[PDB]
Amino acid sequence: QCVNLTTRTLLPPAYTNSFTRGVYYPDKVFRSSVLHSTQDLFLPFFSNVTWFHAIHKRFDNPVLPFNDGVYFASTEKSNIIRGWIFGTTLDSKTQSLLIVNNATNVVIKVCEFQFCNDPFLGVYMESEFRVYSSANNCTFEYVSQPFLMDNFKNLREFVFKNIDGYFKIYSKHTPINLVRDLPQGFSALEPLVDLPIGINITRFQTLLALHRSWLTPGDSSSGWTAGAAAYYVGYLQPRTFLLKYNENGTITDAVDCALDPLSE
Amino acid sequence: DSTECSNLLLQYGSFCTQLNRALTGIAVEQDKNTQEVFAQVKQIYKTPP
Amino acid sequence: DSTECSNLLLQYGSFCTQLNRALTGIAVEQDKNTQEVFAQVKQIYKTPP
Amino acid sequence: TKCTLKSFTVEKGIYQTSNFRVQPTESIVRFPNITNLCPFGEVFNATRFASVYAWNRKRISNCVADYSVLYNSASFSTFKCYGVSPTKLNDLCFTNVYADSFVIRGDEVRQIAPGQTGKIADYNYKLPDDFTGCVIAWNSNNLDSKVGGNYNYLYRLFRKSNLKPFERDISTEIYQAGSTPCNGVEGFNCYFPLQSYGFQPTNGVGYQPYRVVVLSFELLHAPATVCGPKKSTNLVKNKCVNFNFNGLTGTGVLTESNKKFLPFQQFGRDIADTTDAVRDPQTLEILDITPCSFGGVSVITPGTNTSNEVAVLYQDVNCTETWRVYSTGSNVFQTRAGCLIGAEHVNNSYECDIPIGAGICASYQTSQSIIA
Amino acid sequence: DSFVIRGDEVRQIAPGQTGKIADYNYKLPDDFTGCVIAWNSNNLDSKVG
Amino acid sequence: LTGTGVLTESNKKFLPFQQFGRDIADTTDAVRDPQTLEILDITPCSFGGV
Amino acid sequence: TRAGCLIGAEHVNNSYECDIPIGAGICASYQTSQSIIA
Amino acid sequence: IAARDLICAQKFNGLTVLPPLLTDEMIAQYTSALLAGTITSGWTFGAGA
Amino acid sequence: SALGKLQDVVNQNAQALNTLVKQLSSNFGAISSVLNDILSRLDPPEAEVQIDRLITGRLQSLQTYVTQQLIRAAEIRASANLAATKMSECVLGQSKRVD
Amino acid sequence: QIDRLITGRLQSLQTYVTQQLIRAAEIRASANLAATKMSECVLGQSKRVD
Ligand SMILES: *[C@@H]1O[C@H](CO)[C@@H](O[C@@H]2O[C@H](CO)[C@@H](O)[C@H](O)[C@H]2NC(C)=O)[C@H](O)[C@H]1NC(C)=O
Ligand SMILES: CCCCCCCCCCCCCCCCCC(=O)O
Ligand SMILES: *[C@@H]1O[C@H](CO)[C@@H](O)[C@H](O)[C@H]1NC(C)=O
Ligand SMILES: *[C@@H]1O[C@H](CO)[C@@H](O)[C@H](O)[C@H]1NC(C)=O
Ligand SMILES: *[C@@H]1O[C@H](CO)[C@@H](O)[C@H](O)[C@H]1NC(C)=O
Ligand SMILES: *[C@@H]1O[C@H](CO)[C@@H](O)[C@H](O)[C@H]1NC(C)=O
Ligand SMILES: *[C@@H]1O[C@H](CO)[C@@H](O)[C@H](O)[C@H]1NC(C)=O
Ligand SMILES: *[C@@H]1O[C@H](CO)[C@@H](O)[C@H](O)[C@H]1NC(C)=O
Ligand SMILES: *[C@@H]1O[C@H](CO)[C@@H](O)[C@H](O)[C@H]1NC(C)=O
Ligand SMILES: *[C@@H]1O[C@H](CO)[C@@H](O)[C@H](O)[C@H]1NC(C)=O
Ligand SMILES: *[C@@H]1O[C@H](CO)[C@@H](O)[C@H](O)[C@H]1NC(C)=O
Ligand SMILES: *[C@@H]1O[C@H](CO)[C@@H](O)[C@H](O)[C@H]1NC(C)=O
Ligand SMILES: *[C@@H]1O[C@H](CO)[C@@H](O)[C@H](O)[C@H]1NC(C)=O
Ligand SMILES: *[C@@H]1O[C@H](CO)[C@@H](O)[C@H](O)[C@H]1NC(C)=O
Repeated sequence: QCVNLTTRTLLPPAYTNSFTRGVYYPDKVFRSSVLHSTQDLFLPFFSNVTWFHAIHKRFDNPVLPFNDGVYFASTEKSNIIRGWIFGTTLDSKTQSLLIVNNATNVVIKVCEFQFCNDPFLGVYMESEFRVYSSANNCTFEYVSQPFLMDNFKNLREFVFKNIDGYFKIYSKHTPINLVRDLPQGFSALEPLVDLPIGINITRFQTLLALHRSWLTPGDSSSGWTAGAAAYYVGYLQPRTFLLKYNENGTITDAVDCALDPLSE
Repeated sequence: DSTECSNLLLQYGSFCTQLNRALTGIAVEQDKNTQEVFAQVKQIYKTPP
Repeated sequence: DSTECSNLLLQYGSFCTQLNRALTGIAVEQDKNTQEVFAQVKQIYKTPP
Repeated sequence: TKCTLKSFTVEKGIYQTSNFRVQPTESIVRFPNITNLCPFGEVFNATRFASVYAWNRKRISNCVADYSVLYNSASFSTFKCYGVSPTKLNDLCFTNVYADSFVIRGDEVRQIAPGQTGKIADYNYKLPDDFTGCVIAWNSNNLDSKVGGNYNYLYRLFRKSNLKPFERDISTEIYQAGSTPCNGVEGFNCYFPLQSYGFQPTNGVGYQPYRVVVLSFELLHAPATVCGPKKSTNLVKNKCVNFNFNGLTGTGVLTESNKKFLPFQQFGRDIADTTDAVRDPQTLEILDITPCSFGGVSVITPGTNTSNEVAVLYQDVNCTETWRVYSTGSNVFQTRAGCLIGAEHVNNSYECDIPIGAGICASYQTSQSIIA
Repeated sequence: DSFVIRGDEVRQIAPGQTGKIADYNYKLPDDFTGCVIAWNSNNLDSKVG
Repeated sequence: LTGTGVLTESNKKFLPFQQFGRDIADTTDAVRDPQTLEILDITPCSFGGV
Repeated sequence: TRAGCLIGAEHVNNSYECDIPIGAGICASYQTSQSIIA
Repeated sequence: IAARDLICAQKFNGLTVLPPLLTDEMIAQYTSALLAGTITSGWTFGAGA
Repeated sequence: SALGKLQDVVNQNAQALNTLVKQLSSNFGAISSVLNDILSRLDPPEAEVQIDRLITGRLQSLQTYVTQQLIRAAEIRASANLAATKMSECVLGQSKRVD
Repeated sequence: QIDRLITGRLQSLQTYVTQQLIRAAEIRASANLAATKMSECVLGQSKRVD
């Protein structure tokens, strides 16, 4: 079950700035032509976010912290990213959350998983489902429409929070044509679900699919290739935001009060 | 230096903004008073030696 | 448009009466100011053709 | 005005009275058309409840909440509702209802509340301080007790740290209570965190089992998939009413709106915190709520030691256009300040005796009458 | 005001409560001035069978 | 006694029965370290107009 | 400045009428690649 | 020195005293100009040149 | 901006009224600022405290607005008395007073 | 408790601001009188008595 993809291609982590991104509707209320000041876990403006690549032989799916929240943005064109994994130790000793996506559906579980180091999915093109070697004490299950739907054209932005015992996800899909990094601009994330997983989360990891079509050797850390793909991770902090609203009810603008004295 | 009290005050409301508006008006009024009293002449005349 | 809050306010007391007294005094003062400034002459003089 | 001045005599002048009120005539209710009843039996009348350390959470949706069905079946020793009054549960609709069920001993029921401490609260089941919901409990000695002991119910006894609200810890790892590490094996100063409740019919009320159900929900601010037994009525528009949209009472006029609400949005608010819009659950159409009271009212009277007839100035009314007036009169005069009723226009011009408004002054003259 | 109920229902004897007793048998006003007293009577109001 | 501030040595002399110290307001401007039995001065960290 | 340290503005030895009343005797303005001056 | 100095206490609690827009030396310059004008020219400098 | 004083007067009045309207979104230590959520969720006796909190806060807001209006009215009265003096002494006569 | 203290301290600040506004009105009256005196006595000769 465990194919260690220990291809050794060391590249330094690349950092980028998030101009104005990660803004989400704090509440399920309608407001129009009004400026509203709210305090919630937001991604600070012009924040130093990490950059990860999956281009060839570079694969980036390390374990990352979940301090208070995550702004996950993926510029993709092949649905290589299929979901994420959340947990503390990512082993059978503790419960963990798994979000994965089959074509036209989603699988969510909060069940003791002995996650497989270098977890992944595969493309030939269903292929492989090597993510966990075990599932025990399985408590929560849920299925819904795909969270991820269809060079680097679509920008899937996700915000994850683990308030008290509810896992909240805010998502948005924005088509673009930029191929280098985040498109400077604006877009608000609407709420998607509020999962009552009721677990403890401190670390998370991303699940990327691999392509093995032209030739298939012993499927070790070899005979695999990842299409061009990258994702950006930003950590939210308690911040006070001034949100603008238009006639329709969309935000369209915001201000980070603590960014600098001018914004304050 | 308390986060909890500050986050409560945000809910209690924004009266401090208008307090500061009043104080700023007072300060600008003081500057205007000084200008009106003393700055009655723009030409600066020097006493002859 | 709440009966309960109004019936509570009746108990809380009558400070709004004095608020309105102050505002009415302000309004009458504004009218008096206008009269004092402009209505300095009762005879209305017409400019000659 | 006389009540406002706290006197029976009004000196000559003009006074400002309360703004024009219109009292509502109808009282409508609009709940989603739901016929199914909530799974009261499966939550309260189900055998084989879960242990506190692995408390089960059940989602509840698309059901009417008529708790009167429980009166004949079971009686609850404890029933506390936080963030809502029990009397109003029949007039409310709930957004995200979750039923958390488990079994504990009577001594530990008090621990099921915000701010408490103990083994249950700290290690097994913790409630948030800002908790909206209700807590229910009832003895189950006749059910969860057996001769010789029932050890199927367990509770976490040792943990490295206190739990966070609505957090479940099913981990079964040997607790290290000392500096010496023990790896997956029980030993001196090392304990198995889980322990079994000793439930017997003979033991006291304190150690007797208690089946606890915790209902967590949000009131308003979002679509309400669960509703009470109150009955909906027909829709009324362009008329002051006492509405109830998914438990949100109020008073105002309802009209069609051009606003577009996203699927997750039910209510709408203005610069203030006030529901200026709402979505009808049955018709899925947007409505605009507008207060019914609007317009200043001023009273023109002489000293009342001279005459008891008065004139009323209705600001924000254009009679030149069922006017928003208390009582219509034969003499109506329109002014830039507003419609004047009870005073007759005279084409003459005198000094101001009563300063009505823009350029209008009233007086008492001539069968005397009020003039403008 | 005297009557007999079961222990589970004593909590219902208070303003703002709900249940069969409060809703159908005996209801107290919200603005209630007074005292509520209760004591077990199993030895008196109980019989074999 | 929680709080937030800077801690520095103090010339204040505390009697045996005194642990904390206060200012014109009701605010702990001084404290005694239980382990070292030395006086400390608590000063707010936020200071200066912008 | 006697009011305090000013950052983001360059001192100019010239003297103009007050456009922005910073403090004691210091006034700022926007002038000239434009920049803020004190 | 905060509990001792009053300004430090006022300033650790959010209260600050802003500096005036005119220094004492500049006000003295204005006054000296006025004195020179009224001495050399009289009341003419207040009506023009 | 020839007429800055008059426009500032108008803006001050409008801003005061708008601030008074927007201070109705303040919870004043209560559970909400809507007065309908409180009544719907809570029974009268438990809602009395919240409604009293909101009443106290809004009364304080109104009193503050009234006091500010009184002070501004005093300033405007001073200006109007000066204007009347100027009309009388400059328009209806020739003034030897300087400036 | 924190709401009580917030309300009290807000009331204190509002009272201070109101007193400052009234004193500023008085000072403005004094300053206008001083400007009138400069203009009429320094920049001219005043026939007004006292
Ligand atoms: C959630 O899990 C984290 C660990 O993933 C817990 O934090 C650890 O706590 C232990 C002691 O209990 C320490 O030895 C570790 O150093 C901590 N790790 C980190 C990263 O802080 C945390 O306590 C757990 N939360 C709860 C509520 O139990
Ligand atoms: C079973 C799931 C129902 C959930 C409906 C939403 C919650 C609405 C409140 C219901 C509370 C019922 C508690 C029991 C009522 C009192 C009964 C009694 O005192 O005998
Ligand atoms: C290699 O794979 C095996 C699968 O049996 C696993 O036990 C081991 O930890 C892996 N090692 C690394 C470095 O990934
Ligand atoms: C992000 O952090 C790295 C290392 O701390 C730093 O070199 C880089 O300059 C930062 N980002 C920007 C935009 O400066
Ligand atoms: C494929 O999707 C179906 C439902 O759409 C799901 O039941 C199934 O588990 C998915 N397959 C995989 C391998 O995830
Ligand atoms: C989890 O599963 C294991 C393996 O069957 C079992 O031994 C353990 O009791 C389970 N834990 C539960 C049900 O809490
Ligand atoms: C607001 O909605 C209307 C449709 O009702 C649309 O025509 C208009 O473009 C929207 N406003 C903006 C700024 O997009
Ligand atoms: C459900 O209630 C009925 C009577 O109301 C009772 O006979 C039955 O035993 C209950 N169900 C269970 C599982 O106890
Ligand atoms: C029931 O409500 C739905 C909307 O939820 C509506 O489409 C349908 O017409 C309603 N049916 C009746 C009989 O009112
Ligand atoms: C006012 O009332 C007194 C007492 O009734 C009466 O004597 C007097 O004539 C009245 N004045 C007028 C103008 O009617
Ligand atoms: C009142 O309405 C009429 C039309 O019905 C219009 O001609 C007139 O100007 C209006 N007057 C005012 C004061 O609005
Ligand atoms: C008064 O003026 C109205 C028109 O404003 C006219 O209809 C009426 O005949 C006039 N009456 C007298 C007595 O002049
Ligand atoms: C323990 O505290 C005392 C003061 O109470 C101190 O004198 C001693 O040095 C401390 N010992 C250690 C090991 O910290
Ligand atoms: C401006 O004055 C400073 C000293 O205050 C001097 O160092 C500098 O050379 C001067 N520059 C010019 C252009 O006069």
